Amino acid sequence: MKVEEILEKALELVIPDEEEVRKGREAEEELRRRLDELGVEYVFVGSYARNTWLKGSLEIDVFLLFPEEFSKEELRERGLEIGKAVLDSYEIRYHPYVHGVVKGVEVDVVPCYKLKEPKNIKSAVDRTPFHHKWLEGRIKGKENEVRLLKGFLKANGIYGAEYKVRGFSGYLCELLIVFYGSFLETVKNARRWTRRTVIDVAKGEVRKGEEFFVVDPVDEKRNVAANLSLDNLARFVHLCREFMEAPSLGFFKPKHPLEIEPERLRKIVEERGTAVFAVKFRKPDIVDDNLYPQLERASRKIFEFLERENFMPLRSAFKASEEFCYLLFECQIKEISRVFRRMGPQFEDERNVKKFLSRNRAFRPFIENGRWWAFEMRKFTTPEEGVRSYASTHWHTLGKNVGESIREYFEIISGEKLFKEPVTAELCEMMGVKD
RNA sequence: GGCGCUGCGGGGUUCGAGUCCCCGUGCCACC
Ligand SMILES: Nc1ncnc2c1ncn2[C@@H]1O[C@H](COP(=O)(O)CP(=O)(O)OP(=O)(O)O)[C@@H](O)[C@H]1O
Repeated sequence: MKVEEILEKALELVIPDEEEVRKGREAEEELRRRLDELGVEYVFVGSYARNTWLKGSLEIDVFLLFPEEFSKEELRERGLEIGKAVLDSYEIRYHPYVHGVVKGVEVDVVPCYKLKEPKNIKSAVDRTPFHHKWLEGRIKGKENEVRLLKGFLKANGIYGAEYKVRGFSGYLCELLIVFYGSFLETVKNARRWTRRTVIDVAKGEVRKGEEFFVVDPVDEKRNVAANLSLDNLARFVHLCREFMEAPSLGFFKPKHPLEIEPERLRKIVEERGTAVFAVKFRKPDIVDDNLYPQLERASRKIFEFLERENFMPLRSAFKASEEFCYLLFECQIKEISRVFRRMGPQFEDERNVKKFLSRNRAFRPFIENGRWWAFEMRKFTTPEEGVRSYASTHWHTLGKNVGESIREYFEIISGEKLFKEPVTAELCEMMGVKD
């Protein structure tokens, strides 16, 4: 249908209604009256300040501007005192900051330096006010275009730079809209993005570079898309193409996970002929920004072990539930032989040859292309037993918190027992199951 | 604090680690 009509109806799923605005407006006005009675310098930044927040994800952010005379730690806890005061519910989160609510509305209170211009950028937090200031006037009249882009990305699991997502940050979306002027223009052009595209908003041009790079108008040296993974960039370009090819309101609706019977899943695994198994361990008590990168690390390490040991892994995946974490793996080798070849020294190296042949072995060493070789015995013949051996000895390298939890307890789950665990969605995804 | 790319060292696997495995500036961090 008329693309213009799809986007008009898309505003509904994306723009917050009057009931949610006044909720926030009555929180904004009441938050200021409290901040003024104390007599502290503050500024309302963020997506709320620019009226670009997505429907459902309301959050009023306030930044406490302090003079740079009191440097170092001489202003951190001085802001925590003001936080709890104007807030109804204090609960510090981790550089510190205070999270809370004001008349039901979610709020953030953050301390940072006032600074001159964005040349004194040492602390990374001291950048948001400059970002806000750069966007405050340029985004005016395009708020809905920003909201459309966000909902589009949100509905396809690529909104937010947080490590659980590794997608497009809100700031990035606003810059993209300021650059192309609208959501529709962003999608049309994204179709021709490459892994080497450089979007320079301030200079108003597009170049070719070393990697995908969105120049921050505040700092030319920094990539606003720094944490946008290569695979999500790819997913987006493919999405934009699909959208223009055959527009649909569905691109703005979340996808329900693939519901599937454990028996069908077992029969699928049987047909693939692969080894499918999970590492299950207790979830560390840490925030998502720490957990997911560790889960990626543990996943990667084990996946590399599998390659080294010639179990030929296909893909990996991980899920975090309420109490446990799962590291999932699929491998082309269910079983490998006990014997393998170990490489001995060159034949003319008399000293080393003697040491190599001094070891006791079941079978005789042999010469091949000038070198000595010997048959020896693996310490495991299936990837499950391999990973069990590895997770026991190399727990330390599987992430700080993750690795420590694995050291205390883990278990390898495979077969039909695995299909009972809450990982069906992930197993379906990594195997590319469809229905 | 966690992860990532480098640099300098100490161990492990091995007949033999400049190389393989482990150990002692950037990103997300409310940027
Ligand atoms: N990765 C980043 N790079 C540069 N600036 C960022 C940034 N992340 C956040 N900011 C700044 O901090 C402000 C608020 O950050 P957040 O509240 O965490 C996301 P948001 O801008 O509120 O989007 P949202 O309300 O639609 O979810 C942003 O408006 C932006 O100015």
